[PDB]
Amino acid sequence: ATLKDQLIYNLLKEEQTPQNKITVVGVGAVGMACAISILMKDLADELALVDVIEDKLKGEMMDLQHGSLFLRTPKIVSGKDYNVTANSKLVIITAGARQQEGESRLNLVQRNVNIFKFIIPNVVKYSPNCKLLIVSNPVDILTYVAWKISGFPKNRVIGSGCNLDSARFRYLMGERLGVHPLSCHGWVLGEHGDSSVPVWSGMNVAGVSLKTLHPDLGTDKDKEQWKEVHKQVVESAYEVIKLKGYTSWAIGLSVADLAESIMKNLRRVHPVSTMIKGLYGIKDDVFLSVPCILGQNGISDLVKVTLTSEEEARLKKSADTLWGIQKELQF
Amino acid sequence: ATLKDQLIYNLLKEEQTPQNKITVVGVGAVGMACAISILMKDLADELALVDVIEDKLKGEMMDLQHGSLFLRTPKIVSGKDYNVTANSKLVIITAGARQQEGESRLNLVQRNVNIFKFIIPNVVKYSPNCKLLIVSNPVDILTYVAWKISGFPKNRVIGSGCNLDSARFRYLMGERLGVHPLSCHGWVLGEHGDSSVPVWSGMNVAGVSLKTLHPDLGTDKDKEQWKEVHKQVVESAYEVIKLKGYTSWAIGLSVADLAESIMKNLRRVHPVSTMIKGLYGIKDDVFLSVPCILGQNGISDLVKVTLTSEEEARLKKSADTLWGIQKELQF
Amino acid sequence: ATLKDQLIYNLLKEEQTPQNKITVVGVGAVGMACAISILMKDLADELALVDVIEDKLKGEMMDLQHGSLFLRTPKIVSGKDYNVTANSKLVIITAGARQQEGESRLNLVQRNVNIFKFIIPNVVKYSPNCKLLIVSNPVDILTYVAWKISGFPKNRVIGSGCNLDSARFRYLMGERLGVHPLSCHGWVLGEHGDSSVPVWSGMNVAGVSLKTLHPDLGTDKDKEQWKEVHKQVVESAYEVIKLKGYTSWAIGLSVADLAESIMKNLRRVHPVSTMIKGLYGIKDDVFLSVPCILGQNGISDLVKVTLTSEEEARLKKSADTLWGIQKELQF
Amino acid sequence: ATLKDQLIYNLLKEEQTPQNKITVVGVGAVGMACAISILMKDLADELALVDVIEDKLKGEMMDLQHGSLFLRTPKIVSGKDYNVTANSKLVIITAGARQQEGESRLNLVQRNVNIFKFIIPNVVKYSPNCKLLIVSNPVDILTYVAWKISGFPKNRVIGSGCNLDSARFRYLMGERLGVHPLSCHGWVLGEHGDSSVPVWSGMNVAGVSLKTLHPDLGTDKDKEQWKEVHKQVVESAYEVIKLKGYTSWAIGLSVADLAESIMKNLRRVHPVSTMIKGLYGIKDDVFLSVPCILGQNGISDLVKVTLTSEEEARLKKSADTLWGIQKELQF
Ligand SMILES: NC(=O)C1=CN([C@@H]2O[C@H](COP(=O)(O)OP(=O)(O)OC[C@H]3O[C@@H](n4cnc5c(N)ncnc54)[C@H](O)[C@@H]3O)[C@@H](O)[C@H]2O)C=CC1
Ligand SMILES: NC(=O)C1=CN([C@@H]2O[C@H](COP(=O)(O)OP(=O)(O)OC[C@H]3O[C@@H](n4cnc5c(N)ncnc54)[C@H](O)[C@@H]3O)[C@@H](O)[C@H]2O)C=CC1
Ligand SMILES: NC(=O)C1=CN([C@@H]2O[C@H](COP(=O)(O)OP(=O)(O)OC[C@H]3O[C@@H](n4cnc5c(N)ncnc54)[C@H](O)[C@@H]3O)[C@@H](O)[C@H]2O)C=CC1
Ligand SMILES: NC[C@H]1O[C@H](O[C@H]2[C@H](O)[C@@H](O[C@H]3O[C@H](CO)[C@@H](O)[C@H](N)[C@H]3O)[C@H](N)C[C@@H]2N)[C@H](O)[C@@H](O)[C@@H]1O
Ligand SMILES: O=C([O-])C(=O)[O-]
Ligand SMILES: O=C([O-])C(=O)[O-]
Ligand SMILES: O=C([O-])C(=O)[O-]
Ligand SMILES: O=C([O-])C(=O)[O-]
Repeated sequence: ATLKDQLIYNLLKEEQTPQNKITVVGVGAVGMACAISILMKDLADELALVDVIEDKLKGEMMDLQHGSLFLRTPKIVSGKDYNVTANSKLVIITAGARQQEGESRLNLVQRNVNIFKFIIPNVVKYSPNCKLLIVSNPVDILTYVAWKISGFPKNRVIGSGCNLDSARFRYLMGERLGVHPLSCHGWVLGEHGDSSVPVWSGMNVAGVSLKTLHPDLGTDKDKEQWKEVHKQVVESAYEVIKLKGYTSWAIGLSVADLAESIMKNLRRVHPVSTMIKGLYGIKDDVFLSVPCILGQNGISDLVKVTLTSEEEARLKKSADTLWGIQKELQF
Repeated sequence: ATLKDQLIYNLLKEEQTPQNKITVVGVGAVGMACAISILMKDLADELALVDVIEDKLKGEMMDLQHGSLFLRTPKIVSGKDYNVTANSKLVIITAGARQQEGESRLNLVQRNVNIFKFIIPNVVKYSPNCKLLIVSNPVDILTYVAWKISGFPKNRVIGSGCNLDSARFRYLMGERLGVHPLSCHGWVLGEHGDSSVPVWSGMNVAGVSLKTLHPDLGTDKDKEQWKEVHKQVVESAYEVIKLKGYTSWAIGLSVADLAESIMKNLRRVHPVSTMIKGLYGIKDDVFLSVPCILGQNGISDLVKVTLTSEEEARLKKSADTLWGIQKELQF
Repeated sequence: ATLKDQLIYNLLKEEQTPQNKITVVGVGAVGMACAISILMKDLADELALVDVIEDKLKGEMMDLQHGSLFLRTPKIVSGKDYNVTANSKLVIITAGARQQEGESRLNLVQRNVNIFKFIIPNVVKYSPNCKLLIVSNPVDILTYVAWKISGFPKNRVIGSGCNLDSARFRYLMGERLGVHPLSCHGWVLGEHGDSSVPVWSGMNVAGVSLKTLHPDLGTDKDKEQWKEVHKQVVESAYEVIKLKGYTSWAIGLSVADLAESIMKNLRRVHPVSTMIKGLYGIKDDVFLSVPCILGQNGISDLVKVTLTSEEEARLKKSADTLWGIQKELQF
Repeated sequence: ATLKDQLIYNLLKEEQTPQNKITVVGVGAVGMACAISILMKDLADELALVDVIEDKLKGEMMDLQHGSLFLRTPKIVSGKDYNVTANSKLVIITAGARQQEGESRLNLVQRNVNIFKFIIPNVVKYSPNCKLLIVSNPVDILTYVAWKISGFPKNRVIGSGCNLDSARFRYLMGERLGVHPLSCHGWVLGEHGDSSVPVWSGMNVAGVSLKTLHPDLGTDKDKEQWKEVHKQVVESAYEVIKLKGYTSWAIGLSVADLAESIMKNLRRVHPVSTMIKGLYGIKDDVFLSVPCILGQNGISDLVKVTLTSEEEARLKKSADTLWGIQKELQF
């Protein structure tokens, strides 16, 4: 008999449907950072990777598998064919178009739409019950696009949104105050990147509102120029890109944190991009970041942050601009 | 008063006295895989990064800092100047050229010896009591080089060695038997390279020797071709490099594994590059992998594996190859 | 409008079942050590507790719940009624009388069988697909009883068995060798109790056979008296009982280690109580520890350990001692 | 000659002085819950236990040691003599009388002062540079006593304080709001006991002030009776004590949480017992919980909370009750 049969007496065969499966789509730097972060937090019992680039895909799989001894995720698989993603609880999309010399925000989004029209139906075919976490940029528009193509109810389509923006805000807040980011509390909401909104009113340490100690916080009337902290959040991605080519590590950690809440049904509150029609005067099918309760069903609830009229008008303006673009798309 | 002063009453102005500081030298694929692995395993209270490409360096540091919210490593610093590395307990050298598709690690040696002549004096200046963990290829030769340039005693100069080769081996064993790598035991010793030695006599599950069950194990007349598993270990780096252009994740996890044992004083046994003059008839200052006890003072002890005379010969043959290259180097 | 209404907007009313639910029956010393160990290892999304002592049950539940902020298991419940236990993946049984100073574990059979006749049918009614993990003593006999009462197939009824004895053995081996127990390999099989069998032939560090180095190992005229190491393993519970009254922490951790393999489908090998009819000359339905591959379907496979004729005779003796007790049961 | 020497070739004899040693004094329910929580969080490379009852102490030590295989804390030691405590970074004092069912923690003062008169000088003799973490009740008063007796600067004498009371408060908040405690922020300050102070004005989810949404929050006329939540917090220990005899798991986890900030130098904010003379109108050497930044040097800073004058008067009353007792004590 074979060595294996001499060593091992089998009791039964027949596998079970995978219980805690995560899929990552796109094995570029962002996707791989999400993968390694997920593996190191033991969030999945199986991890599938999918991309069109067959060699890199396989290479990344192999390199992760070679580290199996040091992990507690016993099945890692990959393939260009989406059958490898079947029965995933959570599917993380990082795939997208790359920008060139110019050219047009509309053009850029349209090329992602085209890429999504292939990816999204493939994902829903094999994991009809999954939650979709959209990480690709521009994330708020692309969460809309994934929602539209999947036909998934809004609770199961989530955009990473201002999750990383807020964690960046808390880091920079921590640097200034000499306090770990965990104990610095602060929310950046609305549209990811340029037009995000720093909610100065919720900024606190140990429940002490920075705005109470310092009423002019964040305005042009404060000597400490905390507005600069929000600018840095907006600008920090551009600087990292300029310096190393791209962002990856912070997005990976940020995403694993969302995955943790989802996979473990924690019901923690995260700033993620969600369909906000009917909130803040918004009447269009648009996704923006507000604080959401994350769990086994995706977004079960959201928190209604009291915004000033200025803050509401910023979110409304963002919604208008996003809808302006989405209205012109074809799928 | 500044907002910070209104919020926070200072009791003491502390010092910058890190207790468990790790420095990673070189922030390419391998360096950053080592860094994220370390960060996600809470092995350090301070992470220092060093490189000669300053924009890359700053960008990688910033990207890690933006994830501080999701970490428990409160200080992450970097710089081209080695003063940021001061008082490191562990310094991990990942700097230098890497093998391209189809290229031997031994072909990297002149390029990387030059960069070790720059790096090593600068690390010893600012962390004279650190342990050196050498990752750059050819890792065995460069462990000797680091040992020689540093003037450190041999216990504090450790090459990542065959910790990875043995991990890969156990993964492949695992795939063949349907058993998790944790419960598959087997050792690859010698060069981290083409002349590595698979110790067939030591391979086991639950302490039952595979060689005893299957006397033709790893031989030519092996119908099951277990020699192909070791071949696959040998070829694994090249296969991953052919597919994705480099290896990173598996070595990142191997290095973290080694770091864990050192920083937590675990006294686990790892196959790491060490000075083996006096064993197996070797009488030159050759470094290569044999199982070592790893802890707070680096390698405290060597395990003496019972090798066959063929295995012992392989190891000697490998030793003489490495000494052939090292003898011509000057410092 | 309630505070909750004003603060939170609800999308999803329904609540899907818990995906990774564990139940611990018996909230005495062992039950709670299992509980805390499992909670700190993030192995469950829901933890259910059962006991016949209502006060103590509720008190223990509340004490854990108060620590929720520091855990990642969002639902902790209890009741004397087994409806709280429904849809459990894993049900760990720790209820029953414990041996006092000097008392054999086997002296507990009549008392703990009678308790099992009430507990097991209730567990099965509410979690028909669960894996049963038996900890109550005598654990080997009670696993047999749990198998017979439940009507479950043998793969899904596991006794904690010699996972603990083996951990103790490796600790003691470690203390003697100056090596972490992780790197010391030695197996103790058969009864979790006085007739346990140390497999000397399999003891190793880095795959090097201690027995081969030391032919007297485990013999009476061994100058180093290694039989004393196995003696200490046999005696360990008795010593701990006489010092603090009972054992809890170590079994807590051993149980969590088993639950980890089961809940995460790791396919690691553990010596656990299982039906070994048909090996080592055993013709009856004896349960005792042999190495088993442990995963999502419980015990999927047994490792056939190659015992010396003395080792096998001791193991056969162990099976005879156990069947002698089993043989006269009523349920 | 020995098996050990045939197996292992030694390089170094020198060793000793762990980097991250923690001592727990008192191995009753609280001490051992701290111990297991600390071990499972890998906060220490050595753990020392002390108690006056020698058999109990050895039994608890041995039980933990038997689980060594499952932990990454390679040295666990105990003794009645404080020499085993030498060189601790952190010493946790749990030894003392515990309150009976109908009993104030403040009724324990004389008994536990007596105990600290013996314990503290012995602790400081062997670890003059440790941080003291006081858990024994009444924790605030005994933190003052520890500070007085030891001669340590106030930054290095820390009471577990309201870290637990706040966790309970957040758990109960989470239950009412359908949200994980991590995302529910509310602070209970002052005495770890009956005069604790709920900071209604700082309570929030995602930076949204609950008091502004619901102005009667915390008042008598509140239709939702939120004041009942703080009543539950005050009564929680007595309720748990009535049900199971004592509290252990939540304080263990809370203490582990404090230990993690200290040992890893995180500079997170925690409500812990410290000397609050000079603030909130308090002019005496009272120790009470306020939010403090915890790190490598203990309490490096404290956060001044902008209490409402109603909230401030309650804290002042807590200060007055505690001073009434403090001022009578004999050294
Ligand atoms: N021991 C092992 O098993 C493995 C070793 N390696 C080796 O690790 C090394 C690095 O590989 P990668 O990170 O993929 O290469 P990489 O090109 O991505 O990064 C190398 C880094 O070293 C830096 N560097 C060069 N000279 C330097 C100096 N004087 N001081 C500081 N930094 C300097 C470069 O600027 C670059 O950032 C290679 O030699 C590779 O073969 C890679 C995988 C596994
Ligand atoms: N397999 C192993 O290695 C180990 C086994 N043990 C065994 O574990 C068992 C438990 O020991 P401890 O927790 O120390 O005892 P304990 O007396 O502290 O707790 C046992 C609990 O089981 C409960 N119980 C009794 N009848 C019950 C029923 N019909 N349904 C539900 N709960 C019931 C009791 O109310 C009690 O709370 C004993 O048989 C002991 O000998 C203990 C240590 C290690
Ligand atoms: N701060 C907090 O939130 C909490 C505080 N506690 C308090 O912690 C203390 C311990 O409670 P348990 O552990 O439940 O009590 P316990 O009775 O289980 O343990 C007390 C231990 O202290 C030891 N001890 C007594 N005098 C000693 C001395 N002179 N030297 C060394 N050891 C000595 C005893 O031998 C005993 O093992 C009590 O004061 C209790 O009220 C308890 C829960 C929470
Ligand atoms: N035939 C199958 C399908 O294959 C592609 O799907 C892939 C995307 O193309 C990838 O993204 C690409 O975008 C760049 C634009 O510059 C390209 O150059 C480059 N090759 C890629 O990186 C993305 N990461 C993964 C995704 N699975 C097409 O989109 C799709 O229409 C077509 O039906
Ligand atoms: O979206 C991004 O790439 C980012 O913010 O890092
Ligand atoms: O050294 C290498 O490149 C490897 O083995 O991954
Ligand atoms: O069975 C027991 O009590 C033990 O071994 O701890
Ligand atoms: O102090 C106590 O006993 C408590 O609150 O658990």
